[PDB]
Amino acid sequence: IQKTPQIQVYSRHPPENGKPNILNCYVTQFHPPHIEIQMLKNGKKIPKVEMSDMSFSKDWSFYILAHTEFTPTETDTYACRVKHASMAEPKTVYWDRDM
Amino acid sequence: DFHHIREKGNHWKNFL
Amino acid sequence: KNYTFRCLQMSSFANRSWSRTDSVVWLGDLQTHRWSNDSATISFTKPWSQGKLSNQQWEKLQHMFQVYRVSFTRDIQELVKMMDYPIEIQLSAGCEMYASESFLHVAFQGKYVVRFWGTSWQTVPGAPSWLDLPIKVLNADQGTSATVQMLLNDTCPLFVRGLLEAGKSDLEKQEKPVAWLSSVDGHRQLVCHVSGFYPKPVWVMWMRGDQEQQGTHRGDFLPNADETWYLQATLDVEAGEEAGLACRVKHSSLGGQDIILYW
Ligand SMILES: *[C@@H]1O[C@H](CO[C@@H]2O[C@@H](C)[C@@H](O)[C@@H](O)[C@@H]2O)[C@@H](O[C@@H]2O[C@H](CO)[C@@H](O[C@@H]3O[C@H](CO[C@H]4O[C@H](CO)[C@@H](O)[C@H](O)[C@@H]4O)[C@@H](O)[C@H](O[C@H]4O[C@H](CO)[C@@H](O)[C@H](O)[C@@H]4O)[C@@H]3O)[C@H](O)[C@H]2NC(C)=O)[C@H](O)[C@H]1NC(C)=O
Ligand SMILES: *[C@@H]1O[C@H](CO)[C@@H](O[C@@H]2O[C@H](CO)[C@@H](O)[C@H](O)[C@H]2NC(C)=O)[C@H](O)[C@H]1NC(C)=O
Ligand SMILES: *C(=O)CCCCCCCCCCCCCCC
Ligand SMILES: *[C@@H]1O[C@H](CO)[C@@H](O)[C@H](O)[C@H]1NC(C)=O
Ligand SMILES: CCCCCCCC(=O)O
Ligand code: NA
Repeated sequence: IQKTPQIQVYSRHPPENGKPNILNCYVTQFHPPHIEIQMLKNGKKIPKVEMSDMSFSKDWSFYILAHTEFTPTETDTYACRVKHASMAEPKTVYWDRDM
Repeated sequence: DFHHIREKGNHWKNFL
Repeated sequence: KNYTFRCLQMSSFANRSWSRTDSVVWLGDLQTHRWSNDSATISFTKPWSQGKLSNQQWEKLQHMFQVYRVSFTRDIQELVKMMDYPIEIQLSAGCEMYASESFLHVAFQGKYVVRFWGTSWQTVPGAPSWLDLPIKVLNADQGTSATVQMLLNDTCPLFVRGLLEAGKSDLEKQEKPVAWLSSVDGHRQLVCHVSGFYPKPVWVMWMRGDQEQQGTHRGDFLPNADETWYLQATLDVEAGEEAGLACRVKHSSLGGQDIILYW
């Protein structure tokens, strides 16, 4: 059966404006394993995104970690966007430093 | 049949 | 501690003349190997990924798995043809270390359907009945049966013992959590973020003095890309009630000195 990806977006270090950091997009609970993951800056694809190897959990569902270098500011928005056969529409989760 | 795997296991039985 | 060693194979078949098989190997929560479909050789993701095995022993195990991979692919596409696409198959094989127990589980289309147990392959109750024929055929092959028995009973725990010796530094590493506080009529969600800790076990609680706040809602453990962990814990609070709250973090790396941040 198809399983819909869950998406969590979080920073590696405490966010400080103007300071280099790393942004993580952890995508879980999906099947089949074919998936597209994009990380976005002000809606535009971030080119150099690094992906972990695809893996799966005890319950057989797949997971993967995307991450990229980023420097947060007051005004830039960051997001993680996922396309998968389980969803008619791509799913986007925005980074929120407050959350 | 699972023909090839059976041929694999028969060839790499001797190594293990 | 009791480590779980798991070799995870992920095979996708889209049609005749398109499939890939990718594998990863984990010792606990540290990746030790990757084996990409387009790579002929198994790739080490640690200095110590060979464990205590010799270059010769390892080289032949690699070659054995190379033949398995090709063999597996051909047999599934045959099995499908002899009887629809797309097909997803997953295998989880390894051993849990106390003594130790071994396992080899297979899932078809995301669902557990087959295990190797004792001396034979067995369908699980509720698996599709069409599996009974090919599993009976597979069980007729004593070569593979004996080879799987050796891999599970002997080779797995033996290999894992060597990995634990050779990887001690990394397996027993301590990395410190760094924590920070943030927040999203009147009600507020306070968020205590904890990142960069290893190993995984950690304690995070919102506190009012020495009183644990039972509204503390711990999230899931999320991986960082540098073999450390991230966790956050939230607390919903009414306006004004925020005053006097703290997030306390306990972790093995901190030498008994808990992190306490004050909102
Ligand atoms: C590897 O270890 C195997 C056991 O370990 C488990 O499986 C492995 C793969 C790991 O995953 C590990 O984590 C697991 O714990 C071991 O398998 C054992 O093999 C023996 C010998 O073939 C089997 O013995 C025979 O049992 C049957 C009855 O089985 C039923 O009852 C038992 C309990 O009573 C249950 O546990 C079973 O699930 C079944 O419900 C007997 O009828 C049979 O007796 C006949 O044959 C013997 C000769 O073997 C004659 O002396 C008698 O006269 C009879 O004619 C056996 O006693 C054993 O069932 C099997 N274990 C399991 C759990 O199935 C395997 O041999 C090891 N291989 C190597 C190469 O080391
Ligand atoms: C996954 O790996 C298999 C095995 O290497 C690939 O199959 C080979 O593909 C080449 C490239 O054209 C063919 O010329 C060979 O005949 C194939 N080899 C075997 C043993 O079948 C397969 O194409 C790879 N899959 C993907 C999606 O890249
Ligand atoms: C032919 O016998 C191949 C059968 C495929 C399943 C075998 C999986 C056994 C894994 C046990 C762990 C052994 C250590 C391997 C190091 C990567
Ligand atoms: C087989 O699957 C691959 C991967 O999706 C696809 O590119 C190719 O067009 C398919 N071919 C046929 C004949 O179905
Ligand atoms: C869909 C069930 C597949 C079971 C295949 C067992 C692996 C092997 O042949 O060694
Ligand atoms: Na592979």
